[PDB]
Amino acid sequence: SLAKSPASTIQILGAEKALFRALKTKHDTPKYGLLYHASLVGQATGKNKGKIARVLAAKAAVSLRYDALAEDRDDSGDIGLESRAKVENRLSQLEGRDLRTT
Amino acid sequence: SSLSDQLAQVASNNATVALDRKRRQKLHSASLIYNSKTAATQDYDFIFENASKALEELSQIEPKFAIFSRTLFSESSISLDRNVQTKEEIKDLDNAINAYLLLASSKWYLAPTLHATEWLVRRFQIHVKNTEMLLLSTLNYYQTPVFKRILSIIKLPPLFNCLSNFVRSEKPPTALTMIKLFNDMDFLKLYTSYLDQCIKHNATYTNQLLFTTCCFINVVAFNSNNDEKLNQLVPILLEISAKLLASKSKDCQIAAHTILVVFATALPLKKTIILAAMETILSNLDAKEAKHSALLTICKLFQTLKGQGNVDQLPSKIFKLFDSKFDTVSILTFLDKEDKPVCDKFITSYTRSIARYDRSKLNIILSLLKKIRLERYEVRLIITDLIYLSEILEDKSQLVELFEYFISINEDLVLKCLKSLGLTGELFEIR
Amino acid sequence: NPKAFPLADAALTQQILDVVQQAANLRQLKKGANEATKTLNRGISEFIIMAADCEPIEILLHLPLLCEDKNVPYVFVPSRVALGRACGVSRPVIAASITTNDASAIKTQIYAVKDKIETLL
Amino acid sequence: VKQHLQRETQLKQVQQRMDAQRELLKKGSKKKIVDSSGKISFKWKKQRKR
Amino acid sequence: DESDINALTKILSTTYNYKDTLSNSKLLPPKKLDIVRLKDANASHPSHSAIQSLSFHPSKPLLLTGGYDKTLRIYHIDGKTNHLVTSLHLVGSPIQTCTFYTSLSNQNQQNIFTAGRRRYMHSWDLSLTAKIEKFSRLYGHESTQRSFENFKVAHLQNSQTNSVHGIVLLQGNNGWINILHSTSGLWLMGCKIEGVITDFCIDYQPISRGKFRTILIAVNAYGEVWEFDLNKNGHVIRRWKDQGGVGITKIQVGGGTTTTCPALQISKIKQNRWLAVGSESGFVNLYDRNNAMTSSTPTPVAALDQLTTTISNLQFSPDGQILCMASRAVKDALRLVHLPSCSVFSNWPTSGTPLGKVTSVAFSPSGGLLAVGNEQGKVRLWKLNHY
Amino acid sequence: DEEDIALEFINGEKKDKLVNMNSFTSMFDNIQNVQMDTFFDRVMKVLT
Amino acid sequence: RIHVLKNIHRESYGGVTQATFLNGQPIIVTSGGDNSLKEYVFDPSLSQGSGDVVVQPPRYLRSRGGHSQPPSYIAFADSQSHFMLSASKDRSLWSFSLRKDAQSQEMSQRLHKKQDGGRVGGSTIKSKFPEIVALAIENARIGEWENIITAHKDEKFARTWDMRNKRVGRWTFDTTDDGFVKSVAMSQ
Amino acid sequence: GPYHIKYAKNGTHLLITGRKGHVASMDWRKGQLRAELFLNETCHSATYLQNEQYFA
Repeated sequence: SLAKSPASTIQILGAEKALFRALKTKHDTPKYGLLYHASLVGQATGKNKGKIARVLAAKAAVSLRYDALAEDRDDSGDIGLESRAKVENRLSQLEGRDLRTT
Repeated sequence: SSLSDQLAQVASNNATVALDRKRRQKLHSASLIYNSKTAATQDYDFIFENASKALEELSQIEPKFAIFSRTLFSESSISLDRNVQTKEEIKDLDNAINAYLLLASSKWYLAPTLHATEWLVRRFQIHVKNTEMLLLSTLNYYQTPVFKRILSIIKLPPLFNCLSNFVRSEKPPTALTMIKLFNDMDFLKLYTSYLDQCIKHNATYTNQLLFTTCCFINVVAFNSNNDEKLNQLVPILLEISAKLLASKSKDCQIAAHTILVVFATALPLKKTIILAAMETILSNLDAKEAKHSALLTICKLFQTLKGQGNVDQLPSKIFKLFDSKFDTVSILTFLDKEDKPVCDKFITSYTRSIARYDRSKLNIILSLLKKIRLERYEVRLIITDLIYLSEILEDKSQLVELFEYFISINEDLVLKCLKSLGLTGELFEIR
Repeated sequence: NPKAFPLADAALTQQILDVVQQAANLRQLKKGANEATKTLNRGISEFIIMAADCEPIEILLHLPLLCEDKNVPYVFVPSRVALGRACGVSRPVIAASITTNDASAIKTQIYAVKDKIETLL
Repeated sequence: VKQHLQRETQLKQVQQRMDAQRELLKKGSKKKIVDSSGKISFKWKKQRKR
Repeated sequence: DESDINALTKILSTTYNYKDTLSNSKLLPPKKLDIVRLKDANASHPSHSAIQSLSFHPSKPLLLTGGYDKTLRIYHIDGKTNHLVTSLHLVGSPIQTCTFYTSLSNQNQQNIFTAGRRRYMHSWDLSLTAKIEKFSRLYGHESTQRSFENFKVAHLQNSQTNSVHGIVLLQGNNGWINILHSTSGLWLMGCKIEGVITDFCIDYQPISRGKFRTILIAVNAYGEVWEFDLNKNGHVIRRWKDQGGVGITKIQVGGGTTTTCPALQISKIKQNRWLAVGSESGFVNLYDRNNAMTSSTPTPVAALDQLTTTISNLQFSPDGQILCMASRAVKDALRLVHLPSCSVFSNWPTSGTPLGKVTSVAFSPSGGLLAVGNEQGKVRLWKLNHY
Repeated sequence: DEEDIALEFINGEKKDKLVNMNSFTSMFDNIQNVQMDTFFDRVMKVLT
Repeated sequence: RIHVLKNIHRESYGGVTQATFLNGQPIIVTSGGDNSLKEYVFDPSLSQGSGDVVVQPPRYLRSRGGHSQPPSYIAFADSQSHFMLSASKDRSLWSFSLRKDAQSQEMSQRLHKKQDGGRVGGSTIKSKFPEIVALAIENARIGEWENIITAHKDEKFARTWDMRNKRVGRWTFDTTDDGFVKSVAMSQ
Repeated sequence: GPYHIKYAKNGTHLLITGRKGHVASMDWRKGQLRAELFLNETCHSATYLQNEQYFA
């Protein structure tokens, strides 16, 4: 039931009361939810923790529905590990940029 | 110019002299260990005695700090004031400070060097007088709090201008800021002089070589789309490649190999520059990892070579030098590797130099060109100079079995070269 | 891939990707697996196209599981690259949902392709 | 249940018009296509997204 | 100090330039072209329509333009003063494809074949009055060929004599390519592919001394490609599939003798190295036929994606080092992609190149010279200084 | 036949990787205490 | 090798004919056969500790010059006999002073913007206008608008210039009959 | 104009006056000026009073 949910839901999955009050009046929705306490979002700083909460929820949807829907799964962490490498170098490339002018 | 401009010039000259108590407090509160309220109340004797303790620790780690205990960290230097002696004494103690800084550039991960260079910061004011050498020495450590500390207390030179938004900031400078720092030309000349002093006094350490090579190849990558900036940039980085190849460190030699391979694949250099580059590569080749990088470097530098003249026989001096550094087993083994490097034009030039300059080792060229596959113009030039070898000297079994290989593959091409020069019945009557 | 049930042959996949191209021009498709599942949840999808070309196919084969709950047709085409070309973006597209409309110009083409899909179920 | 159905279909139609307007103001080339009646639609140029 | 492993330092202290000089290059540098602009070729005599097709002569300095204003013009091109040689207005026959054909036997015919959305195709015999003939008989096959628009002219060998003759190849309705003689107009053979035929090209491969073989390469709209050997009866020898690609508009070969870089002498016929399949999204797959004739699901060496609307021209330079993608859908949609590196030249065209709405393109067989015809009726002319 | 020799010379040219602006930006992350020969083959993997 | 100043003078007129450092000074005066005399200066080094190894390249300082080819046309700019306009075969329009030779200045050929907002044609590699056949200056409305009207060799339009700004003007008058401009005039 | 010079009685501050109008009181040994005033009539001389804090 978690695997058949879209990645945006997996992003906002913990923050339902903030989400639905910010939808039932026309306000801005949260961006973290239950996924805020992941170590990668801990490594991010600024608005790009919203950004990598989004990319982490996307890769977590990929890995999660692989885990729930695979049959020849090996319990070895391969898809989760390549997804984590994707999220880590993405976090690198948006922590390398800086809004200052040098 | 204006009066406020001329007075800013005299302020920048008199930056280090404490002319009253408030300037002395603002100028002595610039520490590298303590905060300002402790650092303003400390003495010279206190910071000297624990810096002398830390220099004894640093000297038992590395024994080249004992002469700095003799001169820069002695007890006459507690009372030695910097801006009271003349220019000649100033240049004496500033090359003393430069010697200490490029010796202790490697040690910056362990707290005795922080507590020891604390005394150079607070007695000799090297954060505002000897500041370019301080930044250049600790440039590698830019993700670390010790570089954050020297940026907070530094007065930034005009060449280091892009770090001016990372001073007194909580976040480290980024790698793109480091590439923007290195992308200047005057900064590149400054850093290559710094490396020349490093290579001269034999202090090049591998973390520095990694950082230096990374920033250099990123400068070349950034300037890869403007040929005039690449052409401004060639006699700087090829000069520092020559000065890194002219030393003894295997790490700095393969750093120069990395710089040369990125630069030759970024722009098509001249043939003679590539040949002199391989001569400088081979002229000091002593290690094994250096030999691995040197063979890969010479292969790629010959690969990135176009036009009429890419696959000539490399001349007699450089071919026998390449023979004395790399014999037959090394070349044959490296070609037998399953990773398949691209060694086309270099191996063609090598076999043509064997046919013009060795004339005994032809079974090995049969085996190696059995191993790797070449192009039509490569094997056309190979069989043309084998035809000339048959016409100059008597044709024995090694040249015969070479022509049996060149008959067993692509016999139409050897017919085309014989019909361009000679005849097939006449050549079979020859051999 | 074996576990990609109904896979289209060449003629059916050519007309599927033709109706995908004209729905992309009419701004009537949601491209991407998460947007396809959102249209599946909201019940505004006509049919789902998936690609039997993704190297984990289990990132796909979960929207079949809620297609067979809302009896919406779904089909597989062999190329994610070609599905991305048809959807008209620069990336490969793994799944695409053609959304519902009743004033649409290509309603007859959508209905014809979805009947040809639900023949092979 | 019948008036839940009427509310749901009216909300579907108004969200469909809202979504068409939002889709219209994004970017790309488009033209105003008019039918027999006057129900206008916007046909987008065959050009993929860069 | 001093009076007068240092090899690199010495060679740097003597050299002042550090790159290859002029002619010791022999193959193009990537990412930066060298392309000057000459006088616009049809600037002497303006065109009254969009310039729909464009071809150079195989030997002479002649450029043939033609469009929907049912006239075709030949221009002696040079740098300065591209003048008009002659000009023929076929009434009631707008032209869409016009080609210089020059036979391999005597290289003395110099025909111009031209055709539009008509059930006929004209053939002007160049004689410097004008004797043109009209082909209007499909010899029993008129139902499968209702318009002579998309033709291509090629060479064919008898393969029991060593006698070559030109064929024209007409793309018809169902999947049909009707191949017919370029002098007698007799229907020789026909090749049917399965789908919507969208484009086709001609490859040649040498066999021995004085014998070659003609291959027709025809693409479905969906992306599957047939190769027909047609020096024998028009029989399929290979059937493969384009990786990706769903709306396929244009296939081209290059690197050897195409129909646009034609061989003047039969021993100068070369096998084409590259094959570009350009699509409706602007994606151009690029296949390298030195290895992609064996796989039957071959992968492209690169898929270019730089221009975003429908590929309507893609032409290879005669050496086979540049491909020219071009689209007649938006303005200024032309790119020159260098190859083997498969990287687009980034310095040309700029934002101020007067390319227009590029509706035809042509490469010179000898001069290294682009002609680009746009919808305003202007052939613009550029010279690549590598040649 | 010099045109045929020139065509086979330009025909025997193989596809290479060109340096971009950002072909070497992701090396600072792992220049930390690795050896310089591992840096050399990490660069050579980018070049090939 | 510190730096190379390329094309500091014309090779066709002799190259750099005499270059000398004013002694004790970082300024070097060059002179060439193209009727030109330049000065180049070395700024002090940009690195505050190294200096001797980071040598800032020589930059340009004052220079005097004239025509490098014999002049083809001549006019007087005003009634006071102070300035005179002078066009040469090396495709430059100078304004020479009869009172003080420092006031002699080359009229600039940096074009204005197009009036509607479209692009202007021409080559990217900017070269000078074709050499001047005729010109006509009438400084009744000077500073107000375009003031000099000039006619070039084998081209079908006449440019304008502003003597006050010492630059080209916004207008190129066409002939409208595909003929080259053989004469110009302007009213008073 | 020509600058009449004046120092404070300890040498910390300098007071210059141009003949034209330019009077500047400054800390000549740091780079701190604390008055630069252009009094466009011809000034002749100046002096500090008991400090750098007042000058006539």
